[PDB]
Amino acid sequence: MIKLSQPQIPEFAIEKVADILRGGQLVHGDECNLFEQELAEYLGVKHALVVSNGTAALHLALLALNIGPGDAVIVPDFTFTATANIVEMVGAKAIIVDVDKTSYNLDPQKLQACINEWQGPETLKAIMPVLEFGNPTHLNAYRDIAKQHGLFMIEDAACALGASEQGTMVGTAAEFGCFSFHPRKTLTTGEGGAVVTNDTELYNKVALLRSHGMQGVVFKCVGLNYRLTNFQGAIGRAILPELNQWIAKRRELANQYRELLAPLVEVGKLTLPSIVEGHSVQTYMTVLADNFERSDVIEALRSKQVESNLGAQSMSSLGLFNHKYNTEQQYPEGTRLYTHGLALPLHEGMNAEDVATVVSALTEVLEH
Amino acid sequence: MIKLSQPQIPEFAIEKVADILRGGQLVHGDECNLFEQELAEYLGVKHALVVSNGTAALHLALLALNIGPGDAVIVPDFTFTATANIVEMVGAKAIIVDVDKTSYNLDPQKLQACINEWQGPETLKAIMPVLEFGNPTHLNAYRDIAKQHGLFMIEDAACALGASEQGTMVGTAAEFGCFSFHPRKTLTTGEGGAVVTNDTELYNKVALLRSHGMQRGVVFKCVGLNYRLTNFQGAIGRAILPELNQWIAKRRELANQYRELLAPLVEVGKLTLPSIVEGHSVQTYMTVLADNFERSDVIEALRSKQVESNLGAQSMSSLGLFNHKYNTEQQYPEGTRLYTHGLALPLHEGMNAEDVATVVSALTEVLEH
Ligand SMILES: [Cl-]
Ligand SMILES: [Cl-]
Repeated sequence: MIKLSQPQIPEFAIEKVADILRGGQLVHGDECNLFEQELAEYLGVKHALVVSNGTAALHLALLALNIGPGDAVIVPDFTFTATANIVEMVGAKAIIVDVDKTSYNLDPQKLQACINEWQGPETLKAIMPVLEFGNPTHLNAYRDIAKQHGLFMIEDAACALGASEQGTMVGTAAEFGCFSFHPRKTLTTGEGGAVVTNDTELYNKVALLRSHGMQGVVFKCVGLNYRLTNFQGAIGRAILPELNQWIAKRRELANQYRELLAPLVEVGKLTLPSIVEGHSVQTYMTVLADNFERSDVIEALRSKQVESNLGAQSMSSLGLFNHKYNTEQQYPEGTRLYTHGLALPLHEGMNAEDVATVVSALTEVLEH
Repeated sequence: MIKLSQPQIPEFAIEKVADILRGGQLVHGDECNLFEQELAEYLGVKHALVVSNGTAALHLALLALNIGPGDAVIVPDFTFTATANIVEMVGAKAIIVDVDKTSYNLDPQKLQACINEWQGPETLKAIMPVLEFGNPTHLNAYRDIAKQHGLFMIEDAACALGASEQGTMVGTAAEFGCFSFHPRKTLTTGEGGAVVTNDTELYNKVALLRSHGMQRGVVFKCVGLNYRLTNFQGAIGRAILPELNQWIAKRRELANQYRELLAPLVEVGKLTLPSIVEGHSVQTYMTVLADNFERSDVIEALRSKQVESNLGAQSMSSLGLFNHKYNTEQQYPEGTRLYTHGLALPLHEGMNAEDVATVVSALTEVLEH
C-alpha cells in the first residue's frame, strides 16, 4: 500500500527511547526542555511548550487567553473537527467562516465581513485560522485583520510546522501558534503538540495550565495535565533536524503530481491544490469533479494499493456548531472541499516512481 | 539514593516499543485495545478506556456525567491538587470535606454532614473520593452514601489500581473509576491513565469524548477532546499489569517491615504510621511526624543520607484556589495535619528488607538530632 504517511523515526531516537525506558526519567525532562528550545530556535519565536497533542495546544491557548463562556471565536469551515470542537469545549461559540477554493484556508474577505457584522450576543475575542495541509497562504493577512479589529489570533498550525509566508514562520505571527505531532503530520511523537508564543506572560500561563498550576512547588491556579513524556520529547527532537529536508522532498513530489495530473485537470475531472512558496505539504489534496462518487474512488484506489481519503471536514455540515451566524451563512467552498476533496499519498518516504504509480491508478479509476 | 519509586519496565516491553516505533502503529491501536480488555478483566469491570493521564480520566468522567457550570462536587481536603482542580476546570465548584486521621481518606461522617447541609446555590451532583496512597478504606461507605443521596460517584483511584475493600476492587464501586499510570503510581506508562465503568452508555460517551466525538465512515457525534494514549504507551502498561499483584504483595511485605521497625519511634511518640489495611495497594507509605519536627528540615537531612522523602499530598483548603463559601466556613484540621506533618518514606517493589532497615536507621538518626 502506498500510504498517506509513514513517518520514519531515526534509529538513534529509538535507542534513546529504549535508554530512557530502561534507566531514565519518564516524565517531561531534559529531552522535552531541549525540544522546546530547539523548536523555538527553528521557528524564530521566543517560547515553545510541548504538550500531549495538537488539540491540547489549542485548548491551552484558549484558556490562557481567558476565552470561555460568553465568548466567540471565528474558525474556518474546512478543517479537522478539533478546531471547532475545542472552542466549544471551553464554553465559547465557534463562528464559522468559509474558506478560499484555491488555498483551502479561511477566506480573508469573508472573515472581514463576519467581524464587521458581529454584534453579539457573545463577545467575539479571537480568530483561529487554520494553515490547512501546511498551506501558509493568508497568514499575514490574518494577523493584520486580527490587529485591525482588536482580536487575538491563535494559529491552528497543526499541519504546518515548517511552513512560512513572506518571511513569517507559521505559528509565530500573533499571540499563539499551535502544532500537532500526530503521525500524519510529518514530525511525529506518536501523539504530541506544541504551543509557541513571543509573549512571556502567555508562555508562563500555559506552563502553569499544562501541569496543575504548578510553579518548593506552589499551586498558582487551577490547571490540567497536558504534559508530554520525556521519551516522546526525545523522538520529536530527533526528527526536527530532518524536517526541512523532508519538506523539500515533499515539495519535489508535489511538483511531480502537478506535472502528471495535468491531463485530468485539462478534461475537468479534478482540480489541484496550489502548493505555494512556504507550503510544508503535509497533505496533497485534489478536488474531484461532482460526477464522481468519491467513496467509490477511494475504494477502487485501495484495491490498487493506493491509500486516499477526504482531506478534512466541513464544520457547517456536522450539525455541532449551531450558533445563529452559522445557520444564516452558507459555506459552498468548505462543503465542496469536504464532499469532493481527495488526498493522495505524499510523504518523504516516496519517490517519483511512487507518484507516477498513484497518478496511473487515479487515471485508471476515473476512466472507469 | 533510595528513591520513592523506580518502576522497572520489562525488557520485552522495551523491545515491543522499539518494534512499534520502527514499523508499527503509533496511535492507539491493538496494544491499547488489548490493555483495555486486560484492565477490565483484572478489575472485574465491564469496560475500560485508556487515556493520556489520570487527570484526563477524571476530566472525562466529569464531562460524561454532564457536570459543569452551576454544579458542585465534593472532594477530600487531603489529595493531589488535580482532584479539586479538575472539578473547577469543568466549571463546577469543588466542595472540600476533611479526611480522617487514620485512613487519610474522605471522612464518611463529615461527608454525610456536608451532603445533609447542602442547599445550594449550585446543584450538588457527585462525590469524588480519593483512595489515597492505595488505601481502599471507606470505598463501600462512599458507594452507599452516594446511593442514599442520589449522587454520582467518581473514584479518584489515581494511586489505587489493584486495591480493594471487602470484595470490591477500587475503581468499580459506582459510575466511574479513574486511574493514573504516572511513574510514581506502581504501574506506569510514563504518562497515562484509565477510565472504567460498568455502564455501557457512560463507556460509549467517554470513548466519544476521548477522540473528538468520533464514532466508527467516521461520524462526529458530539464535541470532544484528544485524550488518546499512544499504542507504544499502551504496550508498556499491558506488559506491567501481569506483574502488578506480585509488586503489591512485595510492597505489603515491605510495609510490614516498616511497621515492625518503626514501632520504637511510634512508642516514644515521634511519629504515627499509616494503617495498611487488607486490600491496601501501598502506592505510598506516609507517616506523620510529631509537631516538634520541622518536616522540611527532616526531608533535607534524609536527602543528605541518600533517602528520598517528601510530603504525601496537599491540603486543598490551604491553597486558596477553591473558594466556594462552604470551604471558608469549615476548618480542615486533619487534612492540614497530614499536609504539614506527613512524611512519605521509600516503598517500592525494587527495595528489600535491608533497604527498609536503611531508611528507618536514617530517619531514627535524623529525629534523634
Ligand atoms: Cl520519571
Ligand atoms: Cl500511526
